[PDB]
Amino acid sequence: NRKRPVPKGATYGKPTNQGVNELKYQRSLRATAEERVGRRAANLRVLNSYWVNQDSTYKYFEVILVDPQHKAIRRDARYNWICDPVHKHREARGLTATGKKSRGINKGHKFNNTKAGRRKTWKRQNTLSLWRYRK
Amino acid sequence: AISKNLPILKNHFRKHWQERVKVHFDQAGKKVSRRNARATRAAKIAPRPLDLLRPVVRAPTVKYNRKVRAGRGFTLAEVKAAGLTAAYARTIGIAVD
Amino acid sequence: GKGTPSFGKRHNKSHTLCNRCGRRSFHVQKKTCSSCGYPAAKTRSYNWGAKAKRRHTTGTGRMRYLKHVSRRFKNGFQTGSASKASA
Amino acid sequence: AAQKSFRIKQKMAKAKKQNRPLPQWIRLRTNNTIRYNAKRRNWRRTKMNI
Amino acid sequence: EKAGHQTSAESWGTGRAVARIPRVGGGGTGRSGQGAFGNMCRGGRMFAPTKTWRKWNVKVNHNEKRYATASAIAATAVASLVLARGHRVEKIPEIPLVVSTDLESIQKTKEAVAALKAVGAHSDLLKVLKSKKLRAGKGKYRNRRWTQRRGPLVVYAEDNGIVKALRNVPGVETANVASLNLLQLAPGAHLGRFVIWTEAAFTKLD
Amino acid sequence: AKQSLDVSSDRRKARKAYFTAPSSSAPLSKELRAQYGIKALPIRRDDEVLVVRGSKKGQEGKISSVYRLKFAVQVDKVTKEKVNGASVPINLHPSKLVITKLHLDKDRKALIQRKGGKLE
Amino acid sequence: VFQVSMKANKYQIKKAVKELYEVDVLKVNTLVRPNGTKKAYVRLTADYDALDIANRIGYI
Amino acid sequence: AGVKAYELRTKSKEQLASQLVDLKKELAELKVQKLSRPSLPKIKTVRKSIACVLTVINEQQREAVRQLYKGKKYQPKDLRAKKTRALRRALTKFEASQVTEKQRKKQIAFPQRKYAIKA
RNA sequence: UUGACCUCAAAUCAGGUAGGAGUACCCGCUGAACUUAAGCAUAUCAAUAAGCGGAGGAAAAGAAACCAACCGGGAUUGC
RNA sequence: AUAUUGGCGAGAGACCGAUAGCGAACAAGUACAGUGAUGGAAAGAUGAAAAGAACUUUGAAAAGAGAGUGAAAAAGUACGU
RNA sequence: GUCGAAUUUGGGUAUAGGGGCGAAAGACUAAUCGAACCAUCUAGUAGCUGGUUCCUGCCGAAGUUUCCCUCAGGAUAGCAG
RNA sequence: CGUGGAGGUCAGUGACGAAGCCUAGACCGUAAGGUCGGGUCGAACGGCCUCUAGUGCAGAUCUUGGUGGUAGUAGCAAAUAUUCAAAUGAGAACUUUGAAGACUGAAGUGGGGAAAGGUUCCACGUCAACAGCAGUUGGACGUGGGUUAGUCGAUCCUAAGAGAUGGGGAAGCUCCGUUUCAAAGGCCUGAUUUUAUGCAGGCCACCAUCGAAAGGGAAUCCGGUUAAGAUUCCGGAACCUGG
RNA sequence: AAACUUUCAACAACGGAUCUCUUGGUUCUCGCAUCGAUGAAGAACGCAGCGAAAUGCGAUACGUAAUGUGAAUUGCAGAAUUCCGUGAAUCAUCGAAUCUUUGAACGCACAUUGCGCCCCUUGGUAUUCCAGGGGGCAUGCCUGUUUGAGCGUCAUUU
Repeated sequence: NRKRPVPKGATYGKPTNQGVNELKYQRSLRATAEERVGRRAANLRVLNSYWVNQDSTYKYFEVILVDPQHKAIRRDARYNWICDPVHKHREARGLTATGKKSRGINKGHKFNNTKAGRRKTWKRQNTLSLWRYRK
Repeated sequence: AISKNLPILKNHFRKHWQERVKVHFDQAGKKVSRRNARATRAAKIAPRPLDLLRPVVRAPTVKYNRKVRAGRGFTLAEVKAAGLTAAYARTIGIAVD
Repeated sequence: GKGTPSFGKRHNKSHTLCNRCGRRSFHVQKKTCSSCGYPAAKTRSYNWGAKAKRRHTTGTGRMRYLKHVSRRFKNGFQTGSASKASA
Repeated sequence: AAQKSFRIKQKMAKAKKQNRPLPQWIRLRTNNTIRYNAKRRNWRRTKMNI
Repeated sequence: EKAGHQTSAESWGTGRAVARIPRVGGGGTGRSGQGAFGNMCRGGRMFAPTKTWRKWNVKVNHNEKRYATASAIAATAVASLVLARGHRVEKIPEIPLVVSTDLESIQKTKEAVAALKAVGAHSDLLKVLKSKKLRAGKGKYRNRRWTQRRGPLVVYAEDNGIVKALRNVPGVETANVASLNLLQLAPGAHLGRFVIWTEAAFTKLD
Repeated sequence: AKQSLDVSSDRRKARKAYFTAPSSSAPLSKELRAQYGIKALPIRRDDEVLVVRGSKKGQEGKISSVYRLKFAVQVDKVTKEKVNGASVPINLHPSKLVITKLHLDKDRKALIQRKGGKLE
Repeated sequence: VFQVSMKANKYQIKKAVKELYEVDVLKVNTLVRPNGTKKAYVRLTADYDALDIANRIGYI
Repeated sequence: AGVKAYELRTKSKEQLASQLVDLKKELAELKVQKLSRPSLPKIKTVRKSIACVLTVINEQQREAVRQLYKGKKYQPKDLRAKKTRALRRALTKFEASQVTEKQRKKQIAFPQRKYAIKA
C-alpha cells in the first residue's frame, strides 16, 4: 500500500484524515510498471503490459514497447499512430489499457463521475453559464 | 439570517464559483464564425447535399411515442431491401446504422 | 550585544554569484542557487510565487532565436535564395 | 579584496566603464527626454554587492 | 482581478500609532510601509471591482418590441411630431413623403443627393454639415470625436443600388421595409422622423 | 465609410503608426498637373518648390536636405537669421508646398507613367 | 606596449609580434587592465631598439 | 566606400584569402593613427569591408562542400535545412501517405462519389 | 579441435532518439487548512488551492459488455 | 462541433485617464532594501519653430538691470494653465 | 569575576521550523520566537471598536412579550412608514 | 441641486477668444446651488428631453503629497590644544609653507596584511551640491593615468565533510549508500621495419570527483628606479622542474 | 502712537492641485499553430568617430550576405557624388552566413576564466617534451555491424 510521506505520522489536519498506514493509492501496480519502464527508455513508446509472475514482495510485469523512430515502424502504416507526437508518453497520461481502467472511463450509467474525464465532467457540470440574454 | 415570510432558498454558490464563469459574449460572433464554416464546406465538399439523409424512426420511452424523429442510419435490412450494398450507401451519401 | 555591536562581526559570504543566472543566490555551503537552482537540471519556479516567475519568463532577455521564429513561419520556412523582379 | 578572482574583476571592470556621466551630445538629440544618469553608482552611498 | 492585489501587504496591528490598514513589507523603496489593498489606499483595488458578467443586454418581449416600432412608424406621419426633432420640413406639400421607385435604381451619389434636394429635403441635408461639432466628453479621443444631427431616412422595398448611393452623404440613412429599425425611426426615444418612402416600399407596408 | 476589416479607425493606432514609423509628399503646380497628369509626388533634395501657406508665403527655393526626423523639409533660401549673426533654416511641411520643377534621373522618370503620367 | 587580445597568452604574444614587425622578443610581461582590456610589455632584444620601430608603424 | 559585393564574387579562392591580409594590415595601421587625432570615421567603412570578404569566402566554400554531398544521403547537419525540432521529427510525406494493403483495396474499389438533387 | 543456438556484454562502432522552456486551455497523481456548521470531531470549504509527472493546436472521449422496457432508441463531444 | 488572462497577428468599447488605468503611458521588474527566498516605487505636456537669449553695464563669479527673440517669456529649460 | 585552561577566537563544515541546538534560562536560531522568515490559500472569520460623502418637505419610534449554551446577539409579537 | 460618460435636440458657445483659477463686486433661489461683471489664460465646452454609474464630503490613531506653530528655539560640550607671519585667493580660526606649543609614547594617533570594500590610489582643473561652522581643502565634482611573476600565492594533496556511477527506494520532484549484491583499468619489456602500432607473454588492481589563497607544498636575493609598480620593472647575482 | 497679533484685497513666494491633451493600460471579439541536442528560455562580458541607459548585435559585433523601395543619416564631426544607377538609407523585407563564455550542458571540473585524453598539421636539432592552428571524447535507450564471455548448451575429428 501507499503510506503517506508525512513525517513522524503527523498529519496537521482535522481528525478525519488522520490515517497514514491504511491508504491504498489510486492506480494499479501495472500503471507504475509502465511509468518506471517508459521513463528509463524515453526513445520508446509504451504499448501495453500484462502480468507474468508475482510473490509476497513484488509484482512482475513484462511491458511491450514500440520504437517510432525505427524505419520499420515509420513504414508499415498499420502502426503509424505510435509515431504521431500526440502519443508522446501515453502511459504518463493514463492512455493505456490499465490507464483507461485505473481512471475508469467506460460507457454506462455505472460510470457517471468519470465518463469523459473526472475533472472535465466536474467543471462542465460545476460552472455558471451566463448568456447575453438572461432568460 | 433567515426571518419573515420567505421561501427557503438553496443557492449553490458556496464554492469558488467566480473563477469558473463561462460568459457567452461571443454567441453572435460564433454564429457568424459558424456560417463561415458552413459556407466554406459547401465549396470543397463538391456540389454535394452536405448533410446526409437520415431514416424516419419512432421515438423511445412512453411520453415520446406520438412523434417520429430522425435516426442515424438505415440498418442493413432496409439497405439490402433497396438493392444497394452496405458500403455503397456511404459513398452515395446515405448513412448506415 | 544582539544589535549594532553584533552587526560588525559579519564579514563572510553565504551566497555568491550563480554561474547560471548571476543573481548572487548560489549558496556556498549548500551548493544550490536559491533563485533558479544549480547545478540542478531544472529551473525552480513555484506557482505560489507569481512575481518571481514573471521576472524570468520569456521576454526578459533577448530571445536570440524566437524573435525570428514567428517571422520564419510567417512565410512558410522557405530555403534558398531570392530572385530579381525589376529595377 | 586584494587576492581577487577574474570573475569578480571582470564585473568591476564593467562597473568602471559605466561609472560616467552623459556626454553632452545626448542632451541635444532630437526628441530627447533624458537629462541625467539615473544609473550612477558610487562607492560610498551604495554597494555593488558584486 | 489581480489589480491592487499583486502587492503583498500585512496589517501592522495596533501599538504603533498608525492606521492598522495593511502595510507592505521591505524597505528602501519609498513604497514600503505605505497603504495597500483597501480602496481608501493609493493604488489599491476599487470598491467592488467591475466584473465582466454584469447584465449588459436586456431582454424585451417580441410583441412589445413590434408594438413600439409600429408606434414609431405612426410617428413618421403627423407633421407636428416631425418638427419636434429639428427636421426642417416646414416647406413640404404633405406628410408622409412618397417618391418614385426609380430612386432605388440610382447609382451616382451626385444624382442621388440632387434627387433628395429636388423633393425638398435640402434643408434637412443643410441642417447637417453645420452641426459637425466636437465632443464635450473625454470620449472625443475614444473614437467618438465627432457628432452630427440625424438627416432624412429612405425606405426602399427592393435594393437596386441606393444603399451605396447614400451611405457617404452625412445624415441620410437607408433601411428596407423588412428591418425598419426602431433606433432609426425614433432616435433618443423621441417620436417623429423624416422618413422618405418609395412607391414599392409604401405598398409593401400594408 | 470604412468597409474592409483590415484598416483601423482607432486614434491610438493611427497616431502610433505615424510617430514610430521608419524612413520608408508635396503636390505639383498647375502647369505640372496640366502637363504630367499627376497630383502628388514624394519630395527630393533637388526640387524647386514654392510656398503657398504660412508666413513666408511665395518665397521659392530648392530643398537643401529633406529632414525626416522633424517630418519636414528645409528650403535652402527660405531661412531666418539668428541674433548672433548665424542663420538657421526653418522647417517646412511638404503638404503646404507646391513643386514646380522636378528632378527625375531614372526612377522619377519611371514613377510618372506608373501613376498614369506621360512624362516629357 | 599593446592592447592585446584577452584570450592570447605570452606564448601567442611572443610569436605574433615577431611575425608582423620581424623582431625577436627577449621576454613578455602581461597584465589585465582594470578597464576590460589586456596590456602587454614586449621587450625586444638588444639587436634592435624600439624608437625607430615605434615611429615606423606610425606612433611616436 | 570600402569594397563592393559582387565584384569580388568572380575572384578566385586564393585571391580572396590574400585580400583579407590586405584589409587586415591596414586595420592595424588605422588603429595606430586613430589615437593620434580624435577623428577617423574611415575605419567603419572598411571594417565593413573585411566582413564582406569573409562572408563571400564562406558562401563560396560551403557551395563546394555542398556539391560534394549531392546525390548521396547523410549530408552534414548544418547543411540540412533548419525547420523546427518537431518538423524535423515525425513522419515524412511518404511515410504518412502510405496505406495498408487491405485499406487500399477498399479505396479504389469504393471511392467517395459526388452527386446532387435535380428532380 | 572446428562450426552453429541461447543469454550477457565493449567501443569517441554506423544511424537515431529523450532530457530543458512555456503552462493560458488539456490528461492524470498527490493533496490541506481558513471558512460554513451564529461552539465542534461526520459533513461543507473540496474530490479546491499549493506540490509532481505528461502533450497538442486543441487535448480528452469516441463506434457500446450503452441507454431503455418503450410502437424502443443507437459512436463521442458541447448548448 | 468544445475550452484557451500563454505566443503571433488584428478589429473594437456608454472602460480608466496618468494619487486613475497593468507594478510600470517615461533608460519598469528600473533605481533601491534584504546574506535569501522575495519586496519594489517616483517620474508625461517651454514654445509652431530654440528663434532657448548677440551685445551694453554692474559683480570675482553665480546673477541683476537693459537690450533682444518670441503673439505672448505674467511661455526662459527649478519652463501649458 | 577570571586570566594557561570543562580558557578566547578566526576559516571550513554539520545539525532547520512545531524542526535544529540547549552546563535549561523556555534560552539561541542573523534587532523576531514557550514556538523563524518569505509567498499563496487570503479581501481568512469576528455576536467586537471606528468611519460610512448634497438640500428641502411630510410622517415618525424602542429599550417591552416568548424562545434560544441566550443575556455587550438573534427570531417572534409590539411601536413606525 | 450637483459629478464622469451615452442617445436626441438648440443648424447652441468659442483664439477680435472655451475650459480652468482669483475676486469683504452684482443678481436669483429657504437651501442643495445657478447667472453676470473684472483680472488671469489658452483649446475646447454648454442648456434642455432621456439613459447609465467607479457620482457629492471635515474627521475612520483614513491613503499619497505638501506646509505650519513650536523655532530661529533644543543643540552642534568625551578622546588633556592651540598661536604668529607669509603665499594663493573677490572672499583664510580651518588651504599650503615657515616658526613655535602639544599629543599618540612603538599591545600607536607607526609600519603590512586576512575577510570586506572596488578605483576610494595618483595627476590636472574646479565649488552648484556632500564634508550637521566655513572653506580657492577633500576619501566630493569633470577628465585621464596606474596593478608587469618559472621562484610570492591560487594551480596540486587531503582533513571534518560534500557528492556522481553500479545499485536499492520513491507516483514524483528526488532519497539511501559511494566501494557496498557492478565481468568497473590503464600500464613497462618484446613485435618493429605494409605492425600505423597491432600482436604474442610476463604483468600490477588501485577501484569517479570535490573539499582548508594562516593545514602539506620544488625552486631567488640585493641595489636602484614612478605622480601612482615591484621579492613582478632596470642592473647584477642565483636555484628548480620538463626536454 | 509704533512694533506685534488677526482679517481682507493687490503683487510676489512654497507647493502642486483644477481644465484640456496623450507615439499607455484594461476588457471583449474575429484568425493562426511557429520553442530546444541542427542544441534552445535565461545569464555574464564586449561591439558605434564622439554614449552611460534603452534597442540591435556577437570581435564578420546599432551588425555581414540576398531582395525590394529608392536619394540619405543627422546632435556634431566626418564621409560623400556610390547619386540620368547592380548605388545612400539607425529604410523595409529576409529564404545565406558569423553567432564570444555559458546555460537541459555534453571530456572531467567550477565561490579556482582549473585540469585532462584522441586524430590531422606546423615550428621548436622531436611518435616518446613544449607551443601554435584545425577537428573530436556526456548519460539512458532502439536497430544493425564488429569483437568477445558463459561444461547454459548442440553436432563434429581427437
